[PDB]
Amino acid sequence: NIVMTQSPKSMSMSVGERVTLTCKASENVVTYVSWYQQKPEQSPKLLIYGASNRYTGVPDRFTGSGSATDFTLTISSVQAEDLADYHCGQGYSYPYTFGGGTKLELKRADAAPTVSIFPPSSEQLTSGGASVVCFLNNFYPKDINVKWKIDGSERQNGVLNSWTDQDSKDSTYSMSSTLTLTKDEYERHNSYTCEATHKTSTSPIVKSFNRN
Amino acid sequence: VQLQQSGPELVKPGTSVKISCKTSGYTFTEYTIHWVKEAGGKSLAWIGGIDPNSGGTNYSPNFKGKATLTVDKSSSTAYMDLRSLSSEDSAVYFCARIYHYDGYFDVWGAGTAVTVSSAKTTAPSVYPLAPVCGDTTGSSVTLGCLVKGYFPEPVTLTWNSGSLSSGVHTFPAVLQSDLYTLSSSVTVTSSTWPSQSITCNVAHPASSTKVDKKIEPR
Repeated sequence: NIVMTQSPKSMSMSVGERVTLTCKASENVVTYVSWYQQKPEQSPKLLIYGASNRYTGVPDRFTGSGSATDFTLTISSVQAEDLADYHCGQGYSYPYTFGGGTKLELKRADAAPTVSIFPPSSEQLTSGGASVVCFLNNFYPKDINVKWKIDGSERQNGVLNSWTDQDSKDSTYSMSSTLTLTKDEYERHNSYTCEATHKTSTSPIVKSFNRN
Repeated sequence: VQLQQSGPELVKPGTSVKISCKTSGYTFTEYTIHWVKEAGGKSLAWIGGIDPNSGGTNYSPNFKGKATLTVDKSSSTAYMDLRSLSSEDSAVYFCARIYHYDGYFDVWGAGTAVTVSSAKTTAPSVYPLAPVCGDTTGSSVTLGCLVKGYFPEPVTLTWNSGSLSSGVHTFPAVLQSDLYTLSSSVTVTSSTWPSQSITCNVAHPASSTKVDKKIEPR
């Protein structure tokens, strides 16, 4: 078992900056090291093979170098679309192995979330349920917290959050928060509020509606 | 060159699943075909390879006796059987071609998502999310679609049948008590909606669900 140790685990780099990834083989693998780029929801795609050969269609900014046990991938001027998990592998000898991957994030200027709130659909209410949804869209950095309030009191239970992958064009994140109540609960209370706490503001960024 | 992989599978613990990789655009017997595992939030793990010409296989020691590779030369197709399945085996499985003996994976399949679970297949409810009632005064408007209470993954959401793609955020599904929930937002100019129609289209192939919910003003 040849161990490929890949560094760093993750990194965050601004557009235009030079990016360095390394891969260390536990024994001599000559030049039989390749790098793969894997964008969100996609298969890995070959970038570099034979340590230093760019594959067809791979832009000039990606270069590989190295031999024996030391291997490097460099992006000379990282672009927004380059966000991906990057993987090295050796195909010198069986069993074939891969490094642990590098999650490349794009660093950009802070952006405040834009918040939208949505009452339960009439369809869902007819069925006996009531979900209140809040989208927090296009913010940076990824760190964010949401607080739900019903008639001025915090509500912690029944909340399900989900974050998108970083956007490949504008380098932001978005987040969905869903508060699920029973229909009886929902028809009881009047004011529903989601409050986003993010670095871009010292106060919560809030959105609410009155059911009545 | 295409490696076309079979669709997603829900299988119960202890059973086996056999997934396929149908190749085209080259002579199947001339290249070894390999399989690679990727669990969600992990790195790649090589399972093994098979030479279709000779039938010769090489396996990772971690997948000896878990995976079995075969080919069908007549249909230019490679297969991987995975046995004694557990939730540890829930993952995306890629097939990939190695370029001759140069030890690099040049062509990859789209992957096959295998879910190993005792939980039962359930159709989603699909709910349109129109904005809060009343006058809006912003230049833009945001709509949503909520897809709740389904199993297993995947579902596919678009908006008007994929012709509306910019300004869309589709949030990864989250699992709670054996049921997934997923949502999607779409942001357009206020002069676009409600004057022009906007639909949510959801499919959940596992339950034969195909639903279109037009977003209507409250």
